[PDB]
Amino acid sequence: PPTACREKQYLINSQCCSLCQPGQKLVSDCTEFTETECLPCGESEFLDTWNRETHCHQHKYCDPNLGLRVQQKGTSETDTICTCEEGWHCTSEACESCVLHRSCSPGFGVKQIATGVSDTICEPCPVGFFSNVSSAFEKCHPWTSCETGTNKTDVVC
Amino acid sequence: DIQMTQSPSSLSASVGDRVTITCRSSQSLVHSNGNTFLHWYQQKPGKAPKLLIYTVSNRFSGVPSRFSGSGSGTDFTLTISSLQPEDFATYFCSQTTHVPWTFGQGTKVEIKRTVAAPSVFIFPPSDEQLKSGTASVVCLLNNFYPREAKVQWKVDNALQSGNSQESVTEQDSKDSTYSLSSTLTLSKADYEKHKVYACEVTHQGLSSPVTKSFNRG
Amino acid sequence: EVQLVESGGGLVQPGGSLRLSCAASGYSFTGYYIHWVRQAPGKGLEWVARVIPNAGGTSYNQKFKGRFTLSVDNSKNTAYLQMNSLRAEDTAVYYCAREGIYWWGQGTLVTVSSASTKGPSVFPLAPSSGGTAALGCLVKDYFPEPVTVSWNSGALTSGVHTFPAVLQSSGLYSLSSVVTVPSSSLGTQTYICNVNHKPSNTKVDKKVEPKS
Repeated sequence: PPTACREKQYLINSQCCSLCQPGQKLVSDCTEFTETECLPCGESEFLDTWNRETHCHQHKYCDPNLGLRVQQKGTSETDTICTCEEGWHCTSEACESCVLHRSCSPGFGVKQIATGVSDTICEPCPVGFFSNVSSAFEKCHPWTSCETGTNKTDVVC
Repeated sequence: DIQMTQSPSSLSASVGDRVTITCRSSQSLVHSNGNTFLHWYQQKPGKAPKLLIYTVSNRFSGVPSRFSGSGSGTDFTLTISSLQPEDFATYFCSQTTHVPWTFGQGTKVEIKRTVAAPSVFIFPPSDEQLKSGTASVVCLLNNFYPREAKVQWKVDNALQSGNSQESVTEQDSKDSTYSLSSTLTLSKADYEKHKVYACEVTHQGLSSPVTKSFNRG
Repeated sequence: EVQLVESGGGLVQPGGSLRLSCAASGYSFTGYYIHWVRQAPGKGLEWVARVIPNAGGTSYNQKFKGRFTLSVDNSKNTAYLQMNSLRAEDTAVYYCAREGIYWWGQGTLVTVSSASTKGPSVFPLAPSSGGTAALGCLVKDYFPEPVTVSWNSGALTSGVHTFPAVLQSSGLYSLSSVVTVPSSSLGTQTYICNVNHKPSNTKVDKKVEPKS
């Protein structure tokens, strides 16, 4: 008689039956003549795996206390996806907390602009280039060329 | 719901010929226990569906061997190896792997044969009927092929409309022919005015439309 | 073997109720689902619902989840389909099937109409005046379906053509049954159509013979 079953199946009455696909919950056991019966998850609810659950799960709320907001509302196969506010980024890919974007200080400039999921990279302004302000947007400006200066100040011709 | 997509919708084939019908499932009909619960039926007008094949390929007890089912997964074929007159019917597949059970849209199979002209017969109304005040005239086209024929109704050489109805039989299990009745309904009032009642029957097997008529008396 | 008898059908008006029965034998009743399936005139089968009598489940097609109720009496190895708020598109043959069993019984016809039970008039279709002659009966003004016609009590079958019923503007049905026979046998042999309309319980045997 059967011991294990394959993926997306479960053993019941000495026989393999189908698990319910993502998006649906178990409602009635299979028989020897009929396969497992399932029902799509209702509004606000979801199930993201092949499963034998009789109830779906509630969509997570995006915690405002961590500067978090709904980005994509949850489907029946997918949880709520959160993100941060304008001007903040998620600490991780998984977006568990929100942090203000780094400003590149005087003598530095943005090598990379801040995204919504990662942070500003800064570079020290090399020879030939300068910056005099802290900004999460602004890059290193080049020196006025002398066909009519520091990592901070513009040269005077 | 699993969608079954059956094809063809209609076919006509000569006695002895192979006939092929397809069902497709929108997803696999294989149970986790290995059984594939797809089934084929034949259904004759006015009768319940007769099982031909169960679980894809197992021919049912008593079913002739010319019926056979093949396929797997989402792709199934019903074959009639050698069509016979008695095989006129609507054929259709069934999935019972999942609830709801769902079914193919069916395939109407019809036997093709040589042309056969109708014998015509006209039937004056009963006097019994005339008492009720209504008067049904009847035309009968007998054992013709093909199914396309025209019945023209005439009252004093004057042609009718809106009043007559038609009916047609299943193809015959032996002849492979059709039969047509054409009830031209009237009232006693309107009936006893006019004198000649006539039936003009036009069909490919008659060179020139044939007429049958009576006169009330 | 395993046998399931459908029972209960007939003519009921829009908004009426009706409980069909499925009486089962030849198998252990409590271990298997009975399903109900229906077939509207001219259309395909449509799955209605199932129930398993271990009291351990019932499944309904979305379409019928309000109005229909499955039900079981173990003492009588019977399952029941209760249909409510009936509508004209619920007119169908209702069949009945045990999971695992792929053959169909005769079912039980349910008709849903405003109209009422009336039996038919059986007028004749007298043979006109050696070769072939045609005679028959006309079965006019009846409701609901069905009606049967047999000739000479089943004795006569070759050459018979009982046409399908036809709905008249009247809202009433009318079918002819005819037979072709030797013209020789006119008067030498007797012709009786047996019309039978179980809805209205009208039985009519009618002799048909040449008009004089």
